[PDB]
Amino acid sequence: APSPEEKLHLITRNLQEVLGEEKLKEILKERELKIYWGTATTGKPHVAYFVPMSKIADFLKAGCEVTILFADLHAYLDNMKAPWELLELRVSYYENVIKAMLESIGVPLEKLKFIKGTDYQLSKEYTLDVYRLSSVVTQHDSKKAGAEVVKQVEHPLLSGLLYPGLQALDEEYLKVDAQFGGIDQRKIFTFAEKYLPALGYSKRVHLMNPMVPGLTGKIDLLDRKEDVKKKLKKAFCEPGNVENNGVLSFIKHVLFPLKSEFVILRDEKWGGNKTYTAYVDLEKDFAAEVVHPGDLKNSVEVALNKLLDPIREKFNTPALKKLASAAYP
Amino acid sequence: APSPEEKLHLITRNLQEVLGEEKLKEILKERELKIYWGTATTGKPHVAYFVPMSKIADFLKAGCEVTILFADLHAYLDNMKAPWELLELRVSYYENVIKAMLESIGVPLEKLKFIKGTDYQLSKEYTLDVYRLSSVVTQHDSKKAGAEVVKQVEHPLLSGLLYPGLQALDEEYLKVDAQFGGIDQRKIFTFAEKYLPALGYSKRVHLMNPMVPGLTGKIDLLDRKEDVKKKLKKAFCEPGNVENNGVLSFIKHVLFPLKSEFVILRDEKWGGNKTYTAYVDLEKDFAAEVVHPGDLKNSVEVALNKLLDPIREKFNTPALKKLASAAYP
Ligand SMILES: N[C@@H](Cc1ccc(O)cc1)C(=O)O
Ligand SMILES: N[C@@H](Cc1ccc(O)cc1)C(=O)O
Ligand SMILES: [K+]
Ligand SMILES: [K+]
Ligand SMILES: [K+]
Ligand SMILES: [K+]
Repeated sequence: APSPEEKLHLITRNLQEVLGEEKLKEILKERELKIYWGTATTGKPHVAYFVPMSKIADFLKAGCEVTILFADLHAYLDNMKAPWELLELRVSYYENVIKAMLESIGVPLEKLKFIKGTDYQLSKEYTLDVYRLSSVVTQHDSKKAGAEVVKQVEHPLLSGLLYPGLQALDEEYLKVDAQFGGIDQRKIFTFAEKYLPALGYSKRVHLMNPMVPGLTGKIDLLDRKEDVKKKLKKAFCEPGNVENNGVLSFIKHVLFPLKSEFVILRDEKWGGNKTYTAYVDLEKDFAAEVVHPGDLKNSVEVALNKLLDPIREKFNTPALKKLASAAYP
Repeated sequence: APSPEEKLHLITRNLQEVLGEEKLKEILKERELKIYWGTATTGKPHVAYFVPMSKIADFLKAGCEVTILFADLHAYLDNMKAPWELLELRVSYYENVIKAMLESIGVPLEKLKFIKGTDYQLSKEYTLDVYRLSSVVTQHDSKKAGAEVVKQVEHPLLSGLLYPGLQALDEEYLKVDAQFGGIDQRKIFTFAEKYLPALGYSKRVHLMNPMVPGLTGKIDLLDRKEDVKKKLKKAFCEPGNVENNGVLSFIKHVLFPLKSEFVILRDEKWGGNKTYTAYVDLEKDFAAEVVHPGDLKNSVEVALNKLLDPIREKFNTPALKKLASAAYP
């Protein structure tokens, strides 16, 4: 209530790939899994963040101890997306917006830990492990590890090479069993599995989501009803096409796991509303062309405005506007 | 007593190159120069260390505030010449041996500051400047800067790229006006002159010695009379050749600045002893072949045993043997 097998299924459902199944099952047989997710405090979170937030939700339902890392320094090291004062402001926008998302999807916040990188990444023992790690890692391996993650520019900065080793050490200093992120990470993840043990630390389990296409190709978490509508009307959803369909993906990765069902809103003329209890059923009806793109979008629009409603409320304070504007000028 | 002009001459004599003459003279017009020298606590110091020690001696005679940096972390980052426990032991061998050298040449120790890198290089603000610097420096520039200094290996380690930026930041954290080292450094020095100002810190004066050939091509600071003799008898000193002559170089860079003269020990049959008050005079007599290699070596041998005598005494304790043996097993 839940058994280790129900835990495993909740944690790993919808992932593209699990590294470390063997240790993962060892742990779940005995105790709760410790896991984190990291986000560099970079650009404004948009509705696509509900994809990783839905997995965090599943981790909590499974009994996991979840940490969220606001990787402020990593934002700095990644070709200075975020500068030195103006990192701290984005940290608070990210903390606020992320907690409102999770509240909105009904995730208990109370056993979720939020930490920011500069709470621990400038400490002496951490900094010492960074040098230690620098003495066994090649520029080659460090460069290879960040290829998909750090912005690739004409003359690579030294910070870009540091970035992967810090993300690996994060696993140890957050004292987790596992890290969850997108499949893009994978080379950083495999990097951490190889080098952490050279520092005498255990390799971690790694859980990778697919790169899920976006709803519009961005819809902002604070956008008005009216802009959600207009952004959706532009959204690309081809009749009968179940590949490369950001609308269907949003349903699969966010709306189904939320209530374990999805309601298509459809006029009586075409069958009336239908409630699907599994994604594969909706997909089949869409391929068969008995769910129209316009009905699919409207069913997502309704459900998405339900998600965004609280968030827009909370952030309808003048301090939060100050924060938003200050954070992104 | 000394004027700024006598100061400048003492500080810059025998150098191959001065960067920053303009600021250097500005400072000496008003106050004492702050300067350091750094040595990675790597292999056992040998008699060739008297070359940089003679310049440190001149810096003190000039009124300079001199810092000596025992760069323990740099020893680690430089392809792990020195490991983690066994760094600290070498630091104390280096501190002991260096102070005995300076005592031996009559340098007052009392206004010389000794510091080791790990006293300050793991601190938070230092570590933050390391990331800061990493965000403006390219792998390319950092790699280019260490080419002559860090051991170049088949697959370069990330630590090798860090090494130059740390040596630059050292200038700021030691609060010096200037750094003295060998000409090999030069690319690290020019690196520091370019990037320190991008962190909002001033560029420093840089003072570079030539790469002086060695006495035997090593003579250890603790070698017995008898091994100094045998090592010298092998030493290469071609008749009439004043280039590439480690014996003459040792005289020019160590023995002349020590007493401002040098005594050639020579039998009456060939003129008897002669006292030279300038290097250029000795050089001329050697080119002319009226100072023989065997007399040149014996004159150096005598003077060198005078240098090493105290040092061998001091280190004739069982703790110091313990230290030596422990440091180099
Ligand atoms: N690399 C992650 C962010 C992150 C940073 C540090 C970590 O420890 C973990 C994750 C991303 O691209 O989104
Ligand atoms: N690079 C110097 C050692 C050193 C290290 C750090 C410094 O800040 C200065 C000097 C050498 O090759 O001998
Ligand atoms: K981000
Ligand atoms: K990013
Ligand atoms: K050295
Ligand atoms: K060395």
